[PDB]
Amino acid sequence: DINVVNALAYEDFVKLFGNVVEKCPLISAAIWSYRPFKDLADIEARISEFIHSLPDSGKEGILRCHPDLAGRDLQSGTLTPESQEEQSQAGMTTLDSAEIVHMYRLNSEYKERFGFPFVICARLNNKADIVRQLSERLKNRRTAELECAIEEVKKICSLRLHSI
Amino acid sequence: DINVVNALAYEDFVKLFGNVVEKCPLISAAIWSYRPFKDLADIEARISEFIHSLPDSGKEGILRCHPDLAGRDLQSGTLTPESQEEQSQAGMTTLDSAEIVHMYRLNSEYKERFGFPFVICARLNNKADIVRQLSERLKNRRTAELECAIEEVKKICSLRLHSIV
Repeated sequence: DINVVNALAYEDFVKLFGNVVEKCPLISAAIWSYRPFKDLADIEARISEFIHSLPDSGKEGILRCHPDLAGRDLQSGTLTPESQEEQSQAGMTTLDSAEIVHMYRLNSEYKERFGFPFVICARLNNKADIVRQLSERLKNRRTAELECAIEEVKKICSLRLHSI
Repeated sequence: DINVVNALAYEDFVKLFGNVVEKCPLISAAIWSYRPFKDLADIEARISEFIHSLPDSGKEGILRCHPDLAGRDLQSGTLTPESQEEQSQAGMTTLDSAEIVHMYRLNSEYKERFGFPFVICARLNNKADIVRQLSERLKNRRTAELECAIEEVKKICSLRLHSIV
């Protein structure tokens, strides 16, 4: 109900919406300045607009706040609740020993090339399509890749918003 | 040693500096793109330029990431390590019931007016200093107070950076 959302104290808005962009409560906190919102689509558009206003370093910064697929945080149970549910849904918590080693190698190569983690909308992908995209995007130019990765962040945000 | 800092992977850079601006690891993560840093002043400068580049809503957002002095998070024991240390130095952890309620009322007034929390560099202020600032800053226009509060965020950041050092 957008009416209840529109009446929220910023403290409660930030609590509810503070992880729609992974570990970036600043973004959701910022857009509360634009209330009242017409609907959830309005919130979505405002978030997208905010992200796009950032310098490229800000965009790379958002990416760097994300955990690796199947990496150290998954393995040690220190993912955010949303990342945990997304990674598990995409097959990341039932990978076999060879599958884990492979994801480590791919992630390593990606972060070395681009200087930020591999981000994908896990809810919209399975194991196989994730491996495929990791390899494909590895071939991209930095400028094109940053755009690709931020689009994934926006898809994740949209799904998280609609889960609240 | 600025050379050790300059050689950090982004994951380690974000782990170490991710809370120099409260609950805003994005800021530390962004500035890593501008490495190598000439010195600590270069890091601070880059942080300041980044914040300065945000829309006003981004600046308000940063402020909204900060917890209230003597507020729910202090009482519940859920502050970040740096905030817990800072609020303790400023006398916020040894308040009596009257004082805790007084702080709640002052914060409620400020946040109602401005639409973000009252932020002050707690390491440079005592309990009485805080109450005085809480009352004087309440008089400010919103345009001016946002600028004032962001200046305090940068002071907090500077001290957080110096404590890592």
